[PDB]
Amino acid sequence: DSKVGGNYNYLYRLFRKSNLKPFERDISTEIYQAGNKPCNGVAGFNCYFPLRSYGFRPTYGVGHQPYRVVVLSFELLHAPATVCGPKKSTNLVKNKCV
Amino acid sequence: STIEEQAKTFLDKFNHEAEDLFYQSSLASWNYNTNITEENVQNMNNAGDKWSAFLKEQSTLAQMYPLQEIQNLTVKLQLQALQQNGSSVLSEDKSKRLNTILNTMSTIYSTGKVCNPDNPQECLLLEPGLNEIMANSLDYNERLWAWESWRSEVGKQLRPLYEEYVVLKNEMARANHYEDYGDYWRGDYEVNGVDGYDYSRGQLIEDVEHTFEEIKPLYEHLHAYVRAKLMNAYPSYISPIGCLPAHLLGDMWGRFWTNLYSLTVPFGQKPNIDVTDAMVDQAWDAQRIFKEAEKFFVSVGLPNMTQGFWENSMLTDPGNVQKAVCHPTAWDLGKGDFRILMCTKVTMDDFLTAHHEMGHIQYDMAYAAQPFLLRNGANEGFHEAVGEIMSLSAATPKHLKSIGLLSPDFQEDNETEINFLLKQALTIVGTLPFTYMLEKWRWMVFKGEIPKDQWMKKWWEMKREIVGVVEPVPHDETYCDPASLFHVSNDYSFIRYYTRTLYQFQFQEALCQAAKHEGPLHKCDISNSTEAGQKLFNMLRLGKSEPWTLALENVVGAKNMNVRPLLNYFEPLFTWLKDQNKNSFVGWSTDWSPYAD
Ligand SMILES: *[C@@H]1O[C@H](CO)[C@@H](O[C@@H]2O[C@H](CO)[C@@H](O)[C@H](O)[C@H]2NC(C)=O)[C@H](O)[C@H]1NC(C)=O
Ligand SMILES: *[C@@H]1O[C@H](CO)[C@@H](O[C@@H]2O[C@H](CO)[C@@H](O)[C@H](O)[C@H]2NC(C)=O)[C@H](O)[C@H]1NC(C)=O
Ligand SMILES: *[C@@H]1O[C@H](CO)[C@@H](O[C@@H]2O[C@H](CO)[C@@H](O)[C@H](O)[C@H]2NC(C)=O)[C@H](O)[C@H]1NC(C)=O
Ligand SMILES: *[C@@H]1O[C@H](CO)[C@@H](O[C@@H]2O[C@H](CO)[C@@H](O)[C@H](O)[C@H]2NC(C)=O)[C@H](O)[C@H]1NC(C)=O
Ligand SMILES: *[C@@H]1O[C@H](CO)[C@@H](O[C@@H]2O[C@H](CO)[C@@H](O)[C@H](O)[C@H]2NC(C)=O)[C@H](O)[C@H]1NC(C)=O
Ligand SMILES: *[C@@H]1O[C@H](CO)[C@@H](O)[C@H](O)[C@H]1NC(C)=O
Repeated sequence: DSKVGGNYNYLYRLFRKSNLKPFERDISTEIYQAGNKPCNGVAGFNCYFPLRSYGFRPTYGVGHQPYRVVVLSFELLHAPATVCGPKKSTNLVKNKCV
Repeated sequence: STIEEQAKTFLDKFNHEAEDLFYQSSLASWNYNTNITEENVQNMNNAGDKWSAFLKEQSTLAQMYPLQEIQNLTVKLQLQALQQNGSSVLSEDKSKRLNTILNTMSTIYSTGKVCNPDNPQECLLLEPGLNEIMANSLDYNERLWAWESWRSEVGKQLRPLYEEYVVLKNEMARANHYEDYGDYWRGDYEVNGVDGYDYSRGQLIEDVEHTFEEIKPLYEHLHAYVRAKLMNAYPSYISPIGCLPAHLLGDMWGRFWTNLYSLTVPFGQKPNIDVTDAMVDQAWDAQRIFKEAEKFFVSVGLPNMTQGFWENSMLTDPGNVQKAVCHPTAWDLGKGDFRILMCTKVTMDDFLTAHHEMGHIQYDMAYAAQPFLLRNGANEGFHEAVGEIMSLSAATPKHLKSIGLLSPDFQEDNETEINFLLKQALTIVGTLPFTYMLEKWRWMVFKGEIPKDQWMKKWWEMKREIVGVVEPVPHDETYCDPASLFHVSNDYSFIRYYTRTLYQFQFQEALCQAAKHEGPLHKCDISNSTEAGQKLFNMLRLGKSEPWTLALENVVGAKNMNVRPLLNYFEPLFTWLKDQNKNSFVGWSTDWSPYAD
């Protein structure tokens, strides 16, 4: 995922009104407002964009190279039965008390 | 919007952008330095241009936040560092005039050409040969020529430019609520309102003039010894109650007396410690020496190398014709991407330089967590200070015979120890009078005490009074001798090389008093200890986030620089010099002249 000369595709928000809610999602691009004067959607003196980009390359140290993260989450609402683990087996002998 | 968040909330953005851009610029630069081509200069100049323009725009923007409504210390310090106008407070045409005068001064210094009176066709530059003539020749006439020439052709051109340079810099500094320029330099040691750790801009002069008073008892004896020894190579040229002629010290300006070791060795038939043939007889490459340095560093309790430093760094010069300036340097491109650029040879001197550079590498590894504007030493001095103690601790015979480069039965004696100690004190305590003299002279001429028709007379009476050296030829007021020193004609501060010499031995003693050492300090090692590593690392990781007078007190325990460790390091040499001068005359009389006889 790291290409020489900067790979500016992956963004990460670093300005927001208040912290998120668990498992919630926010994709807006409304210009932040830290001061007391309303912005009217123009960057500049106190009125910045909310999205930056990781510029991943190859000559970085550990702790700055791009890591890929996946998370699994289960939840058992009300279903009688659903996807379970895999089954296994043995054989099928005959004429024996088993 | 608490009148401050508006500051921090900015600070963040700035932080990020800054770091990023800077990195782009720096990679660009390392490139050009390791692979000299014609296009790479262009590939790096525009990166530096974009970086400078971005930083000056952020500096012009940061002004809108006043500096008294801030309450948190770190954000206030970051803003105070960024909010600096620097130049560009002047009239616009005067700014271009200042750039022209600076660049013309630098050029006239760089491309100086002096030519013999017997052969004016082909002649000598400064760097190739002039230093060699002033260092290795032995005849009074040739040395006097090589000395008077460079000050008669490069000292005469620089005065009418330095005159305007002084007043321009003063008018610059006088717009930022400062009263002269020297104060704008001393402003690096300033700390305001931290309830006891404060350090006024003035008290630096007080310390300096208060710590130079305890050095003279040793410097006087060293001067007496060096003089009574130089009275052998040039018979009947020096007086036993006089000073030294400037053109007999060992280089162009008399800054390092290290080249006097050939004339003033105490025991000229007992060679010092030197691992140079034992290395090559073991087939050591450039990889092995750096592996040794990393092993030593990890032995005390510091982290390994970042595993990105063994593939990117350039430890040996490129085989084919690949012009890359061979001058060791430790790069911190940021983002945890550290590198070392140096053209290592298989010599114990490069073996010590590797330690001295990995010192800076470790010091940069430590504070990589602070905000980007606080990624430096505590002040200008701590960097090379914390660097040099590694080289001072890796050159002792103990650490050598514990690595496989000295014969196990190598028995050291007091003769070799006095030899080594004089070789050290010819460089360490030799440069301090010159350094303090030059810095005080510059502060004086900047504050306006010295009228501009009394520069050279004052400079020479100072060289007569403080350091103990006298000019060989009179010089009227069409000259300027100090403008012939690289750190003067290029607008470089020159007090760090005086605070470093003290911080060095303070750190040495403070550290290896934890390694439970018992003998004299000049054999002391910091290997295999873990308390020493912790004591050092609890200061390495602060950066600028705390006032330097706390970075000290967390290592040695004092709140200022103290010269006592230095004298405690040289006590054996001093005990010897007190005996070898039973019959000479210590000190010097400022009345003698080399021409008034
Ligand atoms: C040093 O810089 C020069 C200038 O670009 C490099 O020379 C060319 O570099 C390009 C970059 O990919 C190559 O495609 C060419 O084949 C190179 N040509 C020649 C004649 O060198 C040079 O490669 C650089 N040196 C190193 C070690 O990277
Ligand atoms: C701004 O000041 C506050 C306190 O005035 C700092 O808060 C401390 O932050 C450190 C780590 O940065 C924590 O270990 C402490 O627990 C915090 N103190 C308290 C009382 O919670 C804050 O760090 C400062 N800002 C910056 C950027 O350093
Ligand atoms: C830095 O230079 C500026 C001039 O460019 C000085 O003047 C201030 O400029 C800012 C914005 O440019 C104004 O908001 C202030 O009102 C100006 N006057 C002040 C701050 O007294 C500024 O003073 C200089 N910085 C410092 C620390 O003196
Ligand atoms: C190095 O050590 C040796 C032995 O410890 C010193 O030799 C003695 O030095 C004292 C000092 O005056 C003399 O009185 C003795 O006569 C010496 N011993 C002999 C057997 O002659 C030696 O002096 C020390 N080096 C220096 C420079 O003092
Ligand atoms: C001090 O550090 C050295 C450096 O590793 C240690 O050296 C080892 O010493 C043992 C016995 O003295 C030898 O068998 C090893 O071969 C040495 N290692 C190397 C790499 O040379 C030494 O052990 C340390 N001191 C103590 C007390 O542990
Ligand atoms: C340092 O590197 C060596 C590789 O020789 C390894 O054995 C050691 O565990 C490393 N130590 C640390 C603290 O990473």
